[PDB]
Amino acid sequence: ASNFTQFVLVDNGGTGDVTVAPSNFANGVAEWISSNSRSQAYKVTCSVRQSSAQNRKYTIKVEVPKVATQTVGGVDLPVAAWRSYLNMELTIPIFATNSDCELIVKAMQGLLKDGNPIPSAIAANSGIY
Amino acid sequence: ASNFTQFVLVDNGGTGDVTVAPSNFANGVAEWISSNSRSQAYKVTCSVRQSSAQNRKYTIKVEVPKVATQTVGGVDLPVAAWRSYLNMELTIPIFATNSDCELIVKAMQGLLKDGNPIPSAIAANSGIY
Amino acid sequence: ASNFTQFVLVDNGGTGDVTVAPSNFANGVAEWISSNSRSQAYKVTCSVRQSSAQNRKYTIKVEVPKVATQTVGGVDLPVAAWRSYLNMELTIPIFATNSDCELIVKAMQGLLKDGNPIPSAIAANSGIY
Amino acid sequence: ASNFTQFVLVDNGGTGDVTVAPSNFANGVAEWISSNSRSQAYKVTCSVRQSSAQNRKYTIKVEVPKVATQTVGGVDLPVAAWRSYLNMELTIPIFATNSDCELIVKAMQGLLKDGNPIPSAIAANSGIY
Amino acid sequence: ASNFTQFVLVDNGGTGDVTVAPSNFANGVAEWISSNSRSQAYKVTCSVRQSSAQNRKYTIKVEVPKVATQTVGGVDLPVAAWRSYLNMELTIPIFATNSDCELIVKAMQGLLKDGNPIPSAIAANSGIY
Amino acid sequence: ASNFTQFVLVDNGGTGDVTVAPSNFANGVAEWISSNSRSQAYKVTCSVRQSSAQNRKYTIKVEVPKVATQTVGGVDLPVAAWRSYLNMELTIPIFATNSDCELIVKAMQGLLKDGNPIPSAIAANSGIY
Repeated sequence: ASNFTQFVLVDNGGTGDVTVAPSNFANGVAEWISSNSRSQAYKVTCSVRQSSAQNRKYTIKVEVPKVATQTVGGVDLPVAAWRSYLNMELTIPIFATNSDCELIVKAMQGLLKDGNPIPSAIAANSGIY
Repeated sequence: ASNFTQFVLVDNGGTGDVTVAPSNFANGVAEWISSNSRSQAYKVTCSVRQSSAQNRKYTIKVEVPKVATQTVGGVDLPVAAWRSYLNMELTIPIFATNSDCELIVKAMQGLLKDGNPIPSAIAANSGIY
Repeated sequence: ASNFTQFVLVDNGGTGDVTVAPSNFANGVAEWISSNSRSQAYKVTCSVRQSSAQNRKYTIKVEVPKVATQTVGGVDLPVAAWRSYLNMELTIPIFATNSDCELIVKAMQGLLKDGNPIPSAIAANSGIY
Repeated sequence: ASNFTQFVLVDNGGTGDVTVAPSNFANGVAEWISSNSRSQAYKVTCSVRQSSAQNRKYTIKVEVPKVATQTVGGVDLPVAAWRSYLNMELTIPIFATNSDCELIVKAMQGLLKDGNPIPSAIAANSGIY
Repeated sequence: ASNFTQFVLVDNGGTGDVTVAPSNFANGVAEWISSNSRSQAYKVTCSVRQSSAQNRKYTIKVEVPKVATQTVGGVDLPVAAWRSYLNMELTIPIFATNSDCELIVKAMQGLLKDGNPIPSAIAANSGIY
Repeated sequence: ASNFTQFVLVDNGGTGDVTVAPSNFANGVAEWISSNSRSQAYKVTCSVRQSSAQNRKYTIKVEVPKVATQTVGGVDLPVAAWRSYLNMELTIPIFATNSDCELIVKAMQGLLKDGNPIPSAIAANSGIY
């Protein structure tokens, strides 16, 4: 293998896709970034480490720019009003086989599949009701 | 409408699907658990709070258990050998429109799509390289 | 360019080869881990550091597990019955040219070459006689 | 039978091979030294000992000299400008069968095989990148 | 893609070119050294850190040695008579787009182009006047 | 000689070039500036001094304006969001001949030549990977 490659982060159906490409590997922390100024880029980072004697932890972070009314290539302030931050921590016990980890991945994709509660709530600026 | 519905967390193609259902909303934390004993159940929780004056934060948690039957005091009990924990926090500025939020959702699903770097690493007990 | 990649740790003639893959590179310590359960994985680490004004020192470590299944109270867990620990330190003065370093590597390979005293002693649970 | 014999430490394709020969086996430490001036000789030592109730430990050491002539006051002396020191410790539990030990040896050979990360880093005065 | 590649640091027109190659990435500092002993090698290092909340800073260092052979204790050692040190720090705001950054790069190469004031002064052990 | 002259800092191929011209010589510190308001100008400064008993030091500074979305001749705030700062310190031992200094200059131009790692990283808003 060699998983450190470019990938489509946002699939808008071929036209208007957001591709994210490797941009840093300092300290074993893989970073991917879209082709934008760093204040307006989609950014993804990932790293793994043995957190305890019994667990391994994947720390995955994603930053997504607020696009509506954005001044392309401009200076939009405050920065915090223009970005969303995702923080994922996946703790997997050292006994988990590859099959177990495949299942963990499916659970994650199931959680976020279109039509399911969590993603529809987020997309509608809502909570659960 | 009411987005608090049951959904399939793990899609094993119709046979052996792990489906999770609404089970509690006490204290503003929406919960879903699989049809198992509380000791062996998959669990998903989700809550939203206005963290800052200009941010909203979603806290989502998923527990994937490794089921087993344990003999305690000469008696067999349905138990979980171990559990994997997904912990995600998503901070979204209040200025994000619905279209801005759909972008976040798409980024999250693109991140975990089969074949992309991150899910490939996780499924192989590997880091990114 | 990159030497922090996947490689074959144990050549079993193409089938049953133990491949070790990059997992983490935190604090100057490169780590490789074989696939499947981290509990039963082979492990290799390497770090280089200037030990003195005139010497650089490599610290390489390898762990070879004895795969086994632990059964406690009816619960099975993939574990390593035990592990052999290889720990090596190589000091090389800063005056060493690339040619000197190639010779050093050859000495290490020759030391462990099949048929020679040391590897044959180890392979037979023996000392020198 | 005897494994305390002469062997080729550095294979230079038949010509200019560094051969190391038995020199002393006092106090459980087998020592091999290359020919000519002891001051410019390669050195290899090996000793095995029961480190704990369940482990045996091998201590192997190699010295690779950088041959040179020292000239002080008009007097020439064959010396080693400097030496690289390889020092390795291998712990193997007493439960290891011969097959387990053969695997351990293969892991060491694979670790240092030409082309793999570690040997290529050393040979190029480099670390991992 | 992977931008961590070897490059020619000093272009002496094909004959006597000083080419520098990737040699370490420990601690997030990318390093490149020439094919020499560590004591006589050209060295280039580069690291990026998000210095402020709105800036990113590149720290680049180059070491150009003046090679010599020194007699220490009657023995000849490859050494560096002296070294020249280039030390550059580049602070770029996060609002800079890729086209903004290309401007910085062009300015840096224009600054050092043959015939321009600065490189002329340096090459003549002169100041600007 | 008399190196204090106008020069092309940014070569955009004849059309759209940024020429920088002498603008100050207070304290022997040569300053060059483009034809813009000082908040939007490209600025270069250079000075030399004997830093220690054994070294001379050239301190070179370059400021580059963020151009994308810039309000020509306007007031863009904060100033720090609209400028990049380069700081170069070149330490050259007093033994360096003109030839040595020519080599030091080549090393600098080689470091920044198009296609080489450092400049491509900067231009792509990236680190090394």
